[PDB]
Amino acid sequence: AGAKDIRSKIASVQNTQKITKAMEMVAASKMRKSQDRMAASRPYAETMRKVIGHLAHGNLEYKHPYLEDRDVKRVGYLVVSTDRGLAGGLNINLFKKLLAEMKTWTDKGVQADLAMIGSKGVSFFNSVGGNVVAQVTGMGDNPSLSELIGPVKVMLQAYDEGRLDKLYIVSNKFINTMSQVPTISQLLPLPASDDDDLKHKSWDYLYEPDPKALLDTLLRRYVESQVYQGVVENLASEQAARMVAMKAATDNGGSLIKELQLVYNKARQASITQELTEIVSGAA
Amino acid sequence: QLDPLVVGQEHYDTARGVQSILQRYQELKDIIAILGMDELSEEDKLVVARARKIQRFLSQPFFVAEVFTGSPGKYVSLKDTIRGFKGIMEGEYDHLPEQAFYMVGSIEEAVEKAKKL
Amino acid sequence: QLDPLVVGQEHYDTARGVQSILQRYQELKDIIAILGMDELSEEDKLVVARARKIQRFLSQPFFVAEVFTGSPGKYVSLKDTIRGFKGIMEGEYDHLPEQAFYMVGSIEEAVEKAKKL
Amino acid sequence: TYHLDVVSAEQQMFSGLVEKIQVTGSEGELGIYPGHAPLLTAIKPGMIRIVKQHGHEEFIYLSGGILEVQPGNVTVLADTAIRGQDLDEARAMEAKRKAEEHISSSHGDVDYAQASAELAKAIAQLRVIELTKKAM
Amino acid sequence: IIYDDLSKQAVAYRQISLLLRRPPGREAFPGDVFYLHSRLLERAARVNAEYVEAFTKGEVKGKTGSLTALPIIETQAGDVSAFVPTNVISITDGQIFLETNLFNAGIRPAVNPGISVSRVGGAAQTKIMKKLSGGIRTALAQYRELAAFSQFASDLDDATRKQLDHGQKVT
Amino acid sequence: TNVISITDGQIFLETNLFNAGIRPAVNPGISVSRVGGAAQTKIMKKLSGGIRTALAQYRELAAFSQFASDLDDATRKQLDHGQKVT
Repeated sequence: AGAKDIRSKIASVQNTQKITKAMEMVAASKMRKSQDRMAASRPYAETMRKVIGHLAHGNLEYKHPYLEDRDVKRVGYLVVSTDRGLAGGLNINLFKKLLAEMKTWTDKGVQADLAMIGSKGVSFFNSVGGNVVAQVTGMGDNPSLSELIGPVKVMLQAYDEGRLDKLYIVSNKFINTMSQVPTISQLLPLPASDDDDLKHKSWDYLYEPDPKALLDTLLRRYVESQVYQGVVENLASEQAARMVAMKAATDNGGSLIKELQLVYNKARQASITQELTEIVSGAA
Repeated sequence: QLDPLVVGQEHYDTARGVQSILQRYQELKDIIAILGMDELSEEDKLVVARARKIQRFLSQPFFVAEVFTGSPGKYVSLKDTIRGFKGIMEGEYDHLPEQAFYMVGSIEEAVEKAKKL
Repeated sequence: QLDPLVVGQEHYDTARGVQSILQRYQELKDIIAILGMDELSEEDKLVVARARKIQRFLSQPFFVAEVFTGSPGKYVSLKDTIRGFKGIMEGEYDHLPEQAFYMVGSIEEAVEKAKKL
Repeated sequence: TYHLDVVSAEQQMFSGLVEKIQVTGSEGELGIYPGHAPLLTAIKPGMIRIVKQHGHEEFIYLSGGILEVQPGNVTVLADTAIRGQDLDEARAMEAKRKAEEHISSSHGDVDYAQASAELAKAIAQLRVIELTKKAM
Repeated sequence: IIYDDLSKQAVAYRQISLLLRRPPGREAFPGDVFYLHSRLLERAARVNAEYVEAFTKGEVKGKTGSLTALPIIETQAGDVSAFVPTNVISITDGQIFLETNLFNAGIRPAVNPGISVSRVGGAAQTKIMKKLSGGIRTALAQYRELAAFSQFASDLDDATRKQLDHGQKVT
Repeated sequence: TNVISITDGQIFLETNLFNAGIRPAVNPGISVSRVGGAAQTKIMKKLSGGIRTALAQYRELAAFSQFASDLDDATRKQLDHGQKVT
């Protein structure tokens, strides 16, 4: 206490408020750039999914393991997590949703396997004893598809090897600048999602060399691309959450200054009084 | 009188554990105040969640305070309270809401109060 | 008295250079803590190495502290102080390990001490 | 002329109207003119020849992909690295390894690093909530 | 006229007051410490030609006299709110605040915009300077906070990078 | 402030360290002893020099303990050795 301590604390908290306001600005710009990069992904996935429309669930059928709803003995999850803190509750809400559903699954006796994107989930599930089979980390704010090839490759190789029976991606969904929602959504076996080619019965392709060889790589690339889309949306959601969290923290600091300055003024006055009564009642 | 040689090891050790938790909780209140509870480590969230229970369980209703609050007073024997605090600290009542501990007698009135919300 | 007109430009510039190096190393300590050394640039790792070597070389053994440490004291003339710090900042002695500079005295004693380490 | 799209999963690399293109398709070099019947094929890494309407040629380098053709649309779902069972298996092996040794690379965000460091140092031993009498 | 550190005249007055037992006031400065600097600085004035012609009994008739004063004050580690500095800030027509951070950083003279101000304003400024300088002050006042946002942000919008370059030029 | 000026050293006992469990609560970062190593047995004089530096590095790093999970193991080693010596 004493004026010269409380003024030092007020100074340090004002500095903290500078820091958090700068971080809010930075995050608010990075969110825009990240959602531009989020809308530069739709064409590839959408056209490729239209293609898989015609080739697979067309009037013509084909015998791919990744379109048939075989039996569930164990399930895989691709987990997207930030590489950086200060994100608000994002990661933990997501991990709690995941843990609740993975509990519901293991209550039928099925095992589960995790592939981790981002280091925060890596640490969390190393602590909670999850079954992490592969991971990639340090992508930061520059996610790239080439880095994702590893873990999704592992999960696919395990799926077609029979070792998995269903595959999920768990990630945040950027909806509004002010609201993002965690979602667990399936990507193997491929969902049934309209895209009817009954209209396109007018034509069929020249397949070089054959449709099955293509359909294989089509589906593999498509899964890779949906994982990438998920990573990029989660990145934009992280930026939005950091923006709102730093906003809240700047207003908290701004109120703590109001408290500290009342304490400071009280100490200022008490010190003046006690100095002056010590002088005056000294004389005589 | 709070010496192992006077109150016995278990009571002294429980008291010092409670103090350690509440102090560690004081050391976090500034970061919690600024950045909110979400920036804590996953083990600090547990320290906070246990301290906020210990604080309530230190509450008690008094026979001379029925005038103010209606609730009937309680008398808690020592043997019956070092057990309750040892329990909360060891995390075996770690599945019960905070308001389950507020204004109760022994740890068994808390486990009951939880059932009724 | 620390301005070019009185100390000479050689001295003034060597002093301001030491200040610049250390003032940058203060910036870099808190990157190294969060990210570890390897994420720095080539010149950032090099600024760090020279900053640590300068920070070491400012230590000295005293003939009167000779009684606390046992090590004999050293007297370093100003010519040699400027020559040493300028040699370190230019990168002449980048090939010696840091501990060659601790409590060394004159700069030649650094190139000598580096042998035995 | 017809409309050509060269898109990667990450980004888009070309659009607009073209007169012809020449593409080293899996089962043999190929060349597309307007009206071409519907076709579908992988392609090998290497250049692709574009001649834009008004005959302005330009090259592009593709690391692979799939070429697809419809009445008036042709598109090339390029991809960003050489894809092949030789390389993907190495990638997956590294990804498995890192799960065992329990490595984590640092992110490269130096600005978040510095901001968070200054924040951690500023907020330390602040002890404010003991000083302002706010209860909490 | 330039008074070097009225901060030390205040102290000499405090001493020569206490030694006469005169009852003290805040910070033990005598009661009338404000009326010490006031009755001094209020002599710096611009006096019109009729007061001159009266005082000098006609010997000079067209002129207006004046006496400008630049008092110096010595804060303790930037604490403008101390007793005497805030007495004097309330007496004078502005202040030139010399900032230690800029002075150590090599910005000499370390004049601090924003917090320093001249309350007569452009009325005192020759026309060309009133034209050319009209923007400098607040442009720099903004640059100094924009460049404080800078360090926590690489990858700056160049609409602001032009600004951070210009401010640095002028500084 | 007088007796701090008269004496040869100080042992500062802190109530926070005393609550947190650290007993005796001596605060090593502001306690001093101008006599210093000259008064120790030379075994202790040898061995305690490294404790001084271990705790000094711990006191410089401690600010990060509340963001620790974000830190780099090259510093995590020090930040745990400090806690163990304490």
